Amino acid sequence: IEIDVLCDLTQRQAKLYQVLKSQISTNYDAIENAATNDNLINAVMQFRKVCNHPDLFERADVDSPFSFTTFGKTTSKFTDLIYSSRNPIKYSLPRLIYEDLILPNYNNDVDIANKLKNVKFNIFNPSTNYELCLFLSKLTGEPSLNEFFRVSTTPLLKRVIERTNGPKNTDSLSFKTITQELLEVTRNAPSEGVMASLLNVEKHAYEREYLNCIQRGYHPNVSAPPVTIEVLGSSHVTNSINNELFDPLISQALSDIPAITQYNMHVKKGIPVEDFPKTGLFPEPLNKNFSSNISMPSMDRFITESAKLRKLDELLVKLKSEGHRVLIYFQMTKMMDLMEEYLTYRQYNHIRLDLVHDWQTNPEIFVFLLSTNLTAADTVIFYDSDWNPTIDSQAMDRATRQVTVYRLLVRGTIEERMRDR
Amino acid sequence: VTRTAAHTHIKGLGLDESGVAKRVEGGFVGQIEAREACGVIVDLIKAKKMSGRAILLAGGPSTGKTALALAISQELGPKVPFCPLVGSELYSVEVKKTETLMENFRRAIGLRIKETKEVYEGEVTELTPEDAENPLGGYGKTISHVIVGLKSAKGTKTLRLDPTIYESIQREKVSIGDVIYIEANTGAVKRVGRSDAYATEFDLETEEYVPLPKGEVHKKKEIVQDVTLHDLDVANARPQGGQDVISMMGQLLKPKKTEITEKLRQEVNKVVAKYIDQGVAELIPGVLFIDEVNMLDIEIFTYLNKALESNIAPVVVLASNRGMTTVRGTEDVISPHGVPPDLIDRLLIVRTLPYDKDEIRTIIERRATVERLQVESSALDLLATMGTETSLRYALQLLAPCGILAQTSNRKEIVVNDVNEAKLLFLDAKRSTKILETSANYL
Amino acid sequence: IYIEANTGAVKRVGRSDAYATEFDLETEEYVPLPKGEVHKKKEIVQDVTLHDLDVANARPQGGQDV
Amino acid sequence: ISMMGQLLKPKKTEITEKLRQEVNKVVAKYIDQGVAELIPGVLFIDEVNMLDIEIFTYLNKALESN
Amino acid sequence: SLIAAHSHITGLGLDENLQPRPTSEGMVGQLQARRAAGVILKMVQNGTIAGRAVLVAGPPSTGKTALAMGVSQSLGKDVPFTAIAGSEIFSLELSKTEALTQAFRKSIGIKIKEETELIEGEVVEIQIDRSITGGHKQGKLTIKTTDMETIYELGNKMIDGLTKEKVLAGDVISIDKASGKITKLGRSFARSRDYDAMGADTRFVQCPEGELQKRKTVVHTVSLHEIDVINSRTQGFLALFTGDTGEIRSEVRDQINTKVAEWKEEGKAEIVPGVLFIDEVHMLDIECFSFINRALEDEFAPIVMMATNRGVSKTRGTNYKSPHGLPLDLLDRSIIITTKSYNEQEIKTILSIRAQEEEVELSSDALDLLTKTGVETSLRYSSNLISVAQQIAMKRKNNTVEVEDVKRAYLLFLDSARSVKYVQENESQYIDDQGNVQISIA
Amino acid sequence: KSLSLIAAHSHITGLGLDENLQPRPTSEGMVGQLQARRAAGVILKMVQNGTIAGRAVLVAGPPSTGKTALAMGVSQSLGKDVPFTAIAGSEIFSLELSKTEALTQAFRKSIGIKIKEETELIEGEVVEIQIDRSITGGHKQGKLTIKTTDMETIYELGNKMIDGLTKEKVLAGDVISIDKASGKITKLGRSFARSRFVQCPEGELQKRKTVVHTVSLHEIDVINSRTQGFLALFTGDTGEIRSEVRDQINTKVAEWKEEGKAEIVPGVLFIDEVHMLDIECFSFINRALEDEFAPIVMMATNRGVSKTRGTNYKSPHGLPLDLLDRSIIITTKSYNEQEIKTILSIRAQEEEVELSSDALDLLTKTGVETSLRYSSNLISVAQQIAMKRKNNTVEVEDVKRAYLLFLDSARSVKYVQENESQYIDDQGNVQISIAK
Amino acid sequence: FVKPRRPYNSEGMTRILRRYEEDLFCTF
Ligand SMILES: Nc1ncnc2c1ncn2[C@@H]1O[C@H](COP(=O)(O)OP(=O)(O)O)[C@@H](O)[C@H]1O
Ligand SMILES: Nc1ncnc2c1ncn2[C@@H]1O[C@H](COP(=O)(O)OP(=O)(O)O)[C@@H](O)[C@H]1O
Ligand SMILES: Nc1ncnc2c1ncn2[C@@H]1O[C@H](COP(=O)(O)OP(=O)(O)O)[C@@H](O)[C@H]1O
Repeated sequence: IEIDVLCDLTQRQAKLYQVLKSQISTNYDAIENAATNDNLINAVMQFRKVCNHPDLFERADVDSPFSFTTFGKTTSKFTDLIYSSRNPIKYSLPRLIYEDLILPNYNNDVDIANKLKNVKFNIFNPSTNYELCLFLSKLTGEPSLNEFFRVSTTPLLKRVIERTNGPKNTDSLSFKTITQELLEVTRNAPSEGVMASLLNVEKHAYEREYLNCIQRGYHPNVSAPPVTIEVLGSSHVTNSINNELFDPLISQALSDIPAITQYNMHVKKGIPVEDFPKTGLFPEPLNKNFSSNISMPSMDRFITESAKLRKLDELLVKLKSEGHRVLIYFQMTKMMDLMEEYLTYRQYNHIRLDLVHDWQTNPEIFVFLLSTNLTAADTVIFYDSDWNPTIDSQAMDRATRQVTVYRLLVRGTIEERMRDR
Repeated sequence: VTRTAAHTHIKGLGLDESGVAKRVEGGFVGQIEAREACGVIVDLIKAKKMSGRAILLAGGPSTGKTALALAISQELGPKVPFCPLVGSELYSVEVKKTETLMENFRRAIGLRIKETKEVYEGEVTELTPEDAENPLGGYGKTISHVIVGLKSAKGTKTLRLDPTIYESIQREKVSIGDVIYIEANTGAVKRVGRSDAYATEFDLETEEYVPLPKGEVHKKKEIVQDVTLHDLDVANARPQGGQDVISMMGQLLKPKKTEITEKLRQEVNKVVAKYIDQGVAELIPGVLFIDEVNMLDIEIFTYLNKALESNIAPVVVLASNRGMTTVRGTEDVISPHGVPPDLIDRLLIVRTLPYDKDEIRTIIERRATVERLQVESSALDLLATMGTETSLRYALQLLAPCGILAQTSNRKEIVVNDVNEAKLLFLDAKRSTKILETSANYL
Repeated sequence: IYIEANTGAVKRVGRSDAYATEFDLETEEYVPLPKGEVHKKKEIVQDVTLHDLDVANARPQGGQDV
Repeated sequence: ISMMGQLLKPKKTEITEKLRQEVNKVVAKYIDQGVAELIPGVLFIDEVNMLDIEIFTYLNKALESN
Repeated sequence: SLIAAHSHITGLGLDENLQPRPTSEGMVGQLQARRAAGVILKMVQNGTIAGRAVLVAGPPSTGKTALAMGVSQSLGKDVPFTAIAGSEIFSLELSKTEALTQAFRKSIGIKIKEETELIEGEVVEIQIDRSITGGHKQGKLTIKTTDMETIYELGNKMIDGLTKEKVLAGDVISIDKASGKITKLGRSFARSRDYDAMGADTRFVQCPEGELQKRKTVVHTVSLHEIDVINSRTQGFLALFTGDTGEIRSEVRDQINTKVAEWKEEGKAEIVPGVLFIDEVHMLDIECFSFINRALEDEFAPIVMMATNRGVSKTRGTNYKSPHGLPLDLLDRSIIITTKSYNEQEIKTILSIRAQEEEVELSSDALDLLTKTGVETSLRYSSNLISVAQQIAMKRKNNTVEVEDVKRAYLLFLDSARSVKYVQENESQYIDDQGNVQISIA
Repeated sequence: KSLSLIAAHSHITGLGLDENLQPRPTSEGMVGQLQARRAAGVILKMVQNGTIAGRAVLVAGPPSTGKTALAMGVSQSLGKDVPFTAIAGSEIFSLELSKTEALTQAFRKSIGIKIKEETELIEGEVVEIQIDRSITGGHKQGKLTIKTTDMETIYELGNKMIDGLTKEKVLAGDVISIDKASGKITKLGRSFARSRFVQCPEGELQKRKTVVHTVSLHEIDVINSRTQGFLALFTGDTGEIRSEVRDQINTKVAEWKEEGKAEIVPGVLFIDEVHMLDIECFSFINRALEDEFAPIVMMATNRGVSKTRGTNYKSPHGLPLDLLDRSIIITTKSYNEQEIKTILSIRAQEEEVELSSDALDLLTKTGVETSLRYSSNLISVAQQIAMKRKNNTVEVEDVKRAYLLFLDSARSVKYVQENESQYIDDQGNVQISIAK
Repeated sequence: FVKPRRPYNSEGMTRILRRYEEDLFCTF
């Protein structure tokens, strides 16, 4: 017969309130008296818009890092999409530096001295250093004597990708350490075994902590590609940079082959399985939530962004059993937010601004939103935190032989001053 | 209900419109001249015009300097960046202290940009790859292009992809019937989840179910984003978020602070100047608060002597407890507040006065009302006498054990016996020091 | 192109000048034909130190040639 | 990164107490089944006058442990 | 497990009136310090107060560490208790402030609620479609109980979990949908067609009844530091165990603070606090004290328990001396609990409790001489002598431990004062502080 | 322009000197120090000559006398593309670079090489594009119509231009720049079509453009070291670049200068607080200025007969005798009342302060008794007090209010010395209690 | 009504089949 509910202030609500309080200023006590007596009125409506919903101020779109990129943007059968992101910082190098110090030339000595330092005077060269190669082939146990010269002159990550080696000489000084024995045991082993469960405890901690379903907390603020080098007048620079950034062995290594392409490659064209390029070497991310830095705006979070909306949804959870009606009152644009709310998550029978008498004849429907005789409604739910009780009396002129007034209120804001006065 | 911690009672500087302050408002008691000086400083800060300004909050221990810094931060707002710091935090083992100080200087300056995003989003209806004529040629990749079909709500479009965008697609592990989100700015893809048009009661991986994205595909939306200049420097020094092999290998490697060169900061300054000239970005300078500035050695003060002359360096406030104290890292140079006399010339010292008995009494009363304690007048007066006798902080930190003893004795109000028992159980510094001086076995 | 017989370096200078009007606009950098003989042989002297050799064949991460 | 670290130098990392705690927990669990048996062993420290005061404080803390 | 020096404390030994018994829960004496520790325990259990430093002080061999472990046992389950010493802060890859912040964020906890589906039934069939190279893995599962039979689609992780713990048809397994657990409870068909490769002898189980899917809600506790390392890099879970968390940036900390506040406001997560215990606090540097001074005043800050046995001494990193080795501004923020040395009755009760725990039987006269030796030199000396007297007694083939056994133990093993008196009489035998010695007999 | 708020040295635009190197009394924002300004003008002409390498000059004097102001005048009056490196003394102490090699980097960042190169560039307004897709997509041909304010042409496109035009989606009405050699298209912006906006470019497409590049020697040293990419120039992880790559670069730039393809641009290295360097760094500075490819090094210090860092003894200017022998010393003097008044008026002019004449004289007197930086800090805060009472003009009561609120050095020293028991001394003794 | 099942694409990959009676492996 008389209910006044009070709600606290959420963190996004408090952040918007405190940035409005610091930015606008203009005697916030006198602004409170301005909201008491009713530009100043624009400040009072915008403070109330912060008080109702964050999305009534600004729509919360996707939370993505700032793309520090310049790319092909549309200024406004298929339309092809091609990757074109570049760093806005452009480092300019003259052609003289590149063509004189980096590329081979007739007056340059880069290829000659490079061969002389990498092949001719290599200590792993079997043509001139066969004794050292045979020494290390005794020690390591490599079956091939050119493995040492090949290993010393490859890039390290290319050595990582091309590492798959299983034959080894048994008459060698390379050893199988106790840890390596245990690793070979737990290469493939099930549960309920002592020797595997004493060494698989990282996966036990992953499984028992329910850690595959923890939401992402942190995303980077700015994402940027590597700094684009621009050399004017040479396509060799463009080809070399395109080769370096998009190396086909390495880009193929951090990715996968489509399964249709694998079937068309192995069976139809007769490519053996070992001849496939190496794939699947990208590390597995922790969950599906840690896959990318873009976070989709959770519609569940839209309820909890506004404390009035969260208390209203809890009230509807309690009050689905009974029929009531809701007043959105003097605020514009809150209609489409509540409209999207109950047609996005919790689908309710509703009507929004004849058909009024059509719902008056229908007992099972909940009216929800209306703006600012209707005695068929059993309960009107509204704010009562309005400056004019004449507006309240015109609202309850609408008013089944029962009323149960619930009054929505947010604490720690100008709404409490409104209620008191 | 709500977790309180230390000076949670502060809501702001508590000044008036003319620039004057009332005695008990804004959570503060006393220190009227310091409050008015900090109000003039925050007005200068909101003017957003001067660079390389510095003030010092001088005074003894337990006098309100960190309280004044928190009041300045609350008077500033969330859009203006406040970067709290301790003097000991500048000593890092990964990188020189000079670069840590410059990184904090760039972390104080904020930026707010409106950004336009090109977004292809929808439900994957079909996904076919097109192979190459020589998949084992050694050059190029095993596919050539990939056609993918996305339909949003009230729209449908077919996209033909280069292998890099589809490489990101298969790194995010999409399937037929999933809702995806291609960002054309960086090539980043986010898998929203399964479409809820199909049956959603048979998966075994706790997958979320999402309706069709509203509007057409190839959307263009405006996002407002708040970043600092230090974020730009970090994101350009360790480049991630691209789809080349350097950005892919940059995610998996261990992060490590490196000495960011001046050329990178100048290029970031030129790009941000271009963003401002376009009208899409605005500059928001902020603050940086080095509490316990006496912990810095002479080298950090020498670098501050030059780093305050920058045209972009923010306003930095400091705190110190020392009197006539020799500088750390020097042998004979004795200076006020532990701050060398070269830095004192750029500085603007704001003194902070000690408190009286009644000011201590109302501070303790306000802390009791903040912690939801009810205290009678006699126990409040006794706690005020204890504050003036031992210390202010020992009187503030004794309210919680009297509360524990109160709820032990099935009461809410704090009687004199409770503060007597809390005097007995817990000692202050001076009584424990007298216990130390009168023991043999180095108690 | 550029081919050195001993080392084996292959460097592509660009497309020829006589093939410049196949299209009115394309990315191919059109360099003119070389005015000398195809085959050019000359002798040089390579002044290296011992330390150049020791840092040549002791790389914690290899791939100094590429 | 796993093959990157396997081919690189095995740098000694500060093992957290949490891993030690799960190792001790699973070791005691398989002690309870009877399928394992824990044998303590003597540790010998020579010329302990040479240790720093920090080492003695950690030695105190480790001696009060389980 | 093994028996340690503080194993006799099983709580703190106080009533609901915060009044200590003379001997309860393995603790005897120290009434004022026990009452103060109980007050701090109740203040932690309330949880609404944060960042309060408590400094325990007294002489050595008094029970400061015993009081700290007593607080730890009475703290209850699912509440963090980070017990470090003073010297773990100094590191080669972590700064002192960063190691302290990592300790602070280890000591505070987050209790997260999750929703979990339970599926348990016999497996009818398993169809797994793997690619040619085995990379892509997709397929269908057909599990069944006696009331209904449903078919689920499988992802990559579920199929990879299916390959380990090889699941034949007719195997009753339990599926946890959220945690991704596969628990083969047993095999229920016992098929006649048995493969000669497989060696499993899983027990026969009854066919499950009831509905196939069951919803349950579970709670698990994870500290702030764990989520910081998890969100710091891609492979943060491995760095949680290997400790390769090198100087996490402040942006990560700000975003996880906002995130856990958001999780608190949704009712999804609950933040419980903890006790951070530092032992031999005087070992820290002055910059550690300044950072503790300015980091106790944060919203996420635990109740720091601080222990020292030292009087007025030199504070490290400084040229002066201060009480307890701590500067005055840190002593301002800290309330000091003091402890007092014991009499002969308390030492006798301590030794009786130690002997009753250590499975050693003593006579009355042996206990009296152990009490006299403990009150003479030190309590720890007699507490160590109980072990060797026990071992001498079992070497003499008698169950009890007699006065002659503890006399032989006292003769055999030396204490501090006797070793000092033996060093001072024979100063030429040992190497002096100037490095001068005579090794020759004559 | 870049990001430029009001700094301490913003009013300086150079050295107020004539063609005969005679300093004007107040010109280009800099007033006073006539001998120091003439000496810095001589050093400026020595840099602009470029025939003199590896000279060290030292500006010494009392604090707040304009040594950094003199160096900023030299930096502003150098011009563009002549390199200027400004470092504090506390910067070379690195945890991952040795101090001598950090000095070598700071030396070699200030010598630039000047290369002129010419390229063909097509920059016009696109009328329309037309591309016809094939039966499957094996070959793609299309036509392209671009125009300027003068010309109009139609181009036939091959495969690679169509692939480079689909990437970076070019519509009708765009203004783009096409690089023919590298195949790089950059979108300059949309033209004047009402439906970012940039005017349509002038005629004569396929025009010759000459771009002059200035690259420091440190960038060539990082580039020529094959283990370091150009990303070490931005990330800053060079890691002790070896000597053989540096000597290779020195010989190569020498042969470029003799061949005629490049021209050496010498520069200025300025070291703030050179007294914070240690003795071995001074030794490397002594033996590094001998080299031909060395800049003209400016050092600014104020210490007098101080100890040298890393040694026990004391030496004049905090510098050992051999480095003072290797250097020539410019002495700065203090300011009288009129120069302080004119500095304060220039600073108030730049910070947009309209201030009373009597308030100006009061700030002048405070700048005579207390150092100049106190008054220069006081103007802006007094102006904020002035807008606090809604007055656009700064009066004498605003200056008195700013004096009362914000303390200077000597008053804070006195106020500490009378109440020493409240603070913390060298021994860490503090009386926090206020009574008894 | 009842929503349809997601389209399951099984083209191009090997099949491991386990059923109640006997085990299969269709490979390429
Ligand atoms: N003017 C004030 N009004 C109310 N409380 C104060 C005031 N000044 C200090 N305090 C209290 O004193 C304590 C210490 O203040 P803080 O500024 O954090 O350290 P310090 O005073 O040493 O700078 C805080 O808990 C704060 O609440
Ligand atoms: N009240 C007590 N209850 C149980 N054990 C105690 C008590 N007082 C002291 N002890 C024992 O005395 C020894 C010394 O206590 P501890 O705090 O660990 O070292 P210290 O007192 O030197 O700091 C411990 O082994 C502990 O078991
Ligand atoms: N001759 C001058 N002309 C203009 N401004 C000056 C002059 N001399 C000093 N200043 C100003 O005085 C302030 C402090 O001088 P500064 O150059 O820092 O002295 P120092 O070089 O001794 O540190 C600076 O803001 C500077 O702009």
